Amino acid sequence: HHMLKLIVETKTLVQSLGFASSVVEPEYANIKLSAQDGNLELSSTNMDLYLSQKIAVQVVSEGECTVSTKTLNDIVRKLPDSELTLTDLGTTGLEIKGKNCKFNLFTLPVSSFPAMDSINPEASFKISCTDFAKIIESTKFSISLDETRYNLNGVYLHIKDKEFCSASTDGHRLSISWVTLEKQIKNFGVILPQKSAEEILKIVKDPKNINEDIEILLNSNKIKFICNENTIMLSKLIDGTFPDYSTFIPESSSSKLVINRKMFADSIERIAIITVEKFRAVKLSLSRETLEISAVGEARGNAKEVINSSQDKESFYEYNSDESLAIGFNPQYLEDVLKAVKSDLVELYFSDVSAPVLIKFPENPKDIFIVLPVKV
Amino acid sequence: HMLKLIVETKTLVQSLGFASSVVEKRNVIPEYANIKLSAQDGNLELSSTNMDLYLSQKIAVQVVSEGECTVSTKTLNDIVRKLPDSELTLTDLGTTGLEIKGKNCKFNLFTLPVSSFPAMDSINPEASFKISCTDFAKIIESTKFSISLDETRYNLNGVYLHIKDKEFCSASTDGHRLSISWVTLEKQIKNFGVILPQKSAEEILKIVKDPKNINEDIEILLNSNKIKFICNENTIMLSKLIDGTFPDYSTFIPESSSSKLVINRKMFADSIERIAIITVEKFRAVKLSLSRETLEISAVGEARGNAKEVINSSQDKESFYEYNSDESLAIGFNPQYLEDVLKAVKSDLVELYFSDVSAPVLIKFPENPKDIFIVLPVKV
Amino acid sequence: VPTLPLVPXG
Repeated sequence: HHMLKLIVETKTLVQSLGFASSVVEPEYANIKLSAQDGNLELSSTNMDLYLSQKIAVQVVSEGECTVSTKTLNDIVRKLPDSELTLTDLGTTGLEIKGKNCKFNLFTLPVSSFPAMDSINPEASFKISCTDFAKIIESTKFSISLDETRYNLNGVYLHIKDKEFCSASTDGHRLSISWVTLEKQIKNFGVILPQKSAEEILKIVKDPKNINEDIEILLNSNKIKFICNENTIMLSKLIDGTFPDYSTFIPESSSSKLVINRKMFADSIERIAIITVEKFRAVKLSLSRETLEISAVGEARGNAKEVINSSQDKESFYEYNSDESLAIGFNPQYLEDVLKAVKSDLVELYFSDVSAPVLIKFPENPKDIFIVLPVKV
Repeated sequence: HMLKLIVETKTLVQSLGFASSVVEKRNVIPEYANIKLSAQDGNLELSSTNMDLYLSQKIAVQVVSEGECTVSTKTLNDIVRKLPDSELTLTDLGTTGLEIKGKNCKFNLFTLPVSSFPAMDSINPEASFKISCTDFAKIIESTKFSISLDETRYNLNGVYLHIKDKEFCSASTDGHRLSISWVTLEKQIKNFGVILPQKSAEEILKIVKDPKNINEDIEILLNSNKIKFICNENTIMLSKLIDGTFPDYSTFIPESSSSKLVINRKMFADSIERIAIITVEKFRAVKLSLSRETLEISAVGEARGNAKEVINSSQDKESFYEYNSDESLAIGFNPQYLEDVLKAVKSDLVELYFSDVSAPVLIKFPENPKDIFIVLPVKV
Repeated sequence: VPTLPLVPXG
C-alpha cells in the first residue's frame, strides 16, 4: 500500500545518482529513496559525509526504500528511456522500468539507514555559488595529502572582518581565496576535509546550481551546506588548529614579473618533461630582455625555452628589474596556481632565490598564492 | 657523419605513437625502450625492437646530414608531443646528445651507443603474398577478440593465419567460441598455417588501419618461426610466431540447425549489454527465451536482483525480429561472447542458427559471407 | 627544498 512509486526524468535521476555515487567513494553503499510531497529524496552517507538531494518527480505513491548505490547507478545510465518508473514491489525488489526493460533490485530495510545528524549551528550565512566555487577552486589543490599532518588535510574556512576566506597549505605553498560578506558574522575557523571540499565543489558547479546561492551552517564539530535549497550536505570537521598563515605572505618584493598566464604554464609544462621524480625543479632565469626556463634530468638530458620581452597580450612578458634573478620551483606548484584562475596575465613578486614567490592575477584581487622556491 | 634533419612535427608525433605502442609488454615500463633514428636518402627511419617485435617506419624529412643515433622512446615521444612548432630540427651534437630544436625551445636527449641497437632480422621467406590493407584489417578485426588469454594453452594465444585453397584465413578460439574470417587471394599460394601472437596482431591492425595505409596494400612474408609485414612500402613489422599447432576447427562448426533468429544487430547488442549489468563475475550469463512472437532477454545476479527485456516480432529494419519456429527455446550465453561478435561486423541485421539448449550457436551476418562465428552456450 | 615555518614539519 504505502509503497514508493514514481515517474522520473531519466537525465535528472542520472545526475543525482552521479553525486550520490561520488560521495561514498562501493558495493556496500546503499542509497535511500524517499518519495513524498511531489519530490524524490535521495540520501547517501558514510562516516564523514551525508548527502540529501531532492528532485521533482511524479509521485504516484509515497514511500521509502533503499538499494545498492552502484547497481542503481549502473542501470539507470544504460536505460534509453527519457522517463523511468520506479516502483517498490516488496519481495520482488525495487522495479526500475522503461518501455521494454525491467530491472528488479533487492531492497534493504530502511530502518538500517541512518537519518542525517541534527546540527545546532553557531554561525549561519549565505553566499553565491559562484563565490563559494571560486574560493574552493583556488584552495583545494594545495591541501596536504600527508594524512599524518591531519590539521592540514583540508581547507581552512574562516572569517576575517567581513571576509569569508578559505586557506590551504602543505608546507611548500599557501593558497588564500576570499569573498566579502554583507552581514556581520561571528568569527569562526574550521577545517573542512579534502573529500568534503571536493564533493561540495562539484555540487555548486552543477549548471542547475552555479547561478544560485549556498547556505552554510556550522559549529565546532560539523558543517552543513544547503545548496540551492534542494541539496544538503553534512560533513564532519577536522579537529585541529590551522597555522597562523598571515606571516607567510611576503609584505615586500624586490622584483616583479608580469607574463601571459597560458604561455607561462605551457612553457613550464614543456620544460618539466625532462625532469625525474624527486628532482622536480625548473629554473627561471629572469631578466628584462628574456626569461629562460630550463631543467635537467639525470641520465635523461636537459631543456631550455626562451621567452622574449613583449607587450603583446598573447605573448606578454615584462620584468622591470635591471638585476637578473635565477630562481627554481617545483613545476607542479606553479602549474597548480596558473590553472586555478582564468586570467590573461599573471603577476609574480620575488625577493631572493630562497624567498617565497607571491603570485597574483591582475583582475582577481581576492586570490593570493605563495610558493616556496627550490635550490637550482 | 652525424644526423641532422628537419621534420614535419605532426608526422614525427604519429610515428612515435606507433613506436611507443609496439614495445609495451607486461611488467616492462616504457622508460626502458630505445628508438633508433637513421637519416638517409631523404627519409628518417625510426626502429623499435623488443624480445617479440621489430618495427621500422620511414617518413620523408629534409636530411641535412646523414647519420644515426638512439634515444629513449618515451622521452622523445613525450617531448615532441608538447612542441608547438610545425617543424622541428633534430641534430646529433655528439657528447651533448640529440638536440630537438623548435623556434623557442631546445631539448638535449642523451644518446645511447648506437652499435648496441640491433638491426632487423633477415627473413628467408617460405611464402610471400600481397593483400589489401582493408582485407587484412577485416580478418584480424573479426578474430582478435576470441584469442585465448590462458598461457597454459599458448598455441591458442594468437590468430591462426592459414591458407585453404585460394582463401587466406584467420581463425581464433579460446575453448568457448570460434571466429573465422577469410579473403580470396588472386594467386595460388603455397599452403601454410602459423600462429600470430595477440600483441603482434593488435599492433599490425592499428598500422594497417591508419588513414595513410588503410587504402593501400600489405605484403606478408613468412616462414615457420617469423613473419614480416611490409605495410604500404614504408612500414615494416617483424614478429615471432607461436610454436604450436592449431586445432582442426572445421569439425566444430554446426552443419545443421533447427531454428533461426534474424534480428537487428544494434538492437540485440544494446539489449544484451543492459541486461548483463545485473550479473556478477563467475556467472556472466544472459538467457534468451526465443519464440516467434517475442524474445525475452533475462539475467540474474546473486544478492543483486534480476532483469528482463522484451523484444517483439517486427519487420521494421530498425527493430527487426523474426524467429520462424513454432517451438520455444531457452538458451544461455556469456553476454561478452555475444557482444564481441555483434561488435565485430557492421551490419544492419545478424543471423543466429540454433539447435538445442546445449549446442553451440552459429552466427552469420547476411551480407558478409566470409565471416563465421561459433559460441558455446552456458547453463541457465 | 625549504618549507614554510610550520612547526610540526616545516
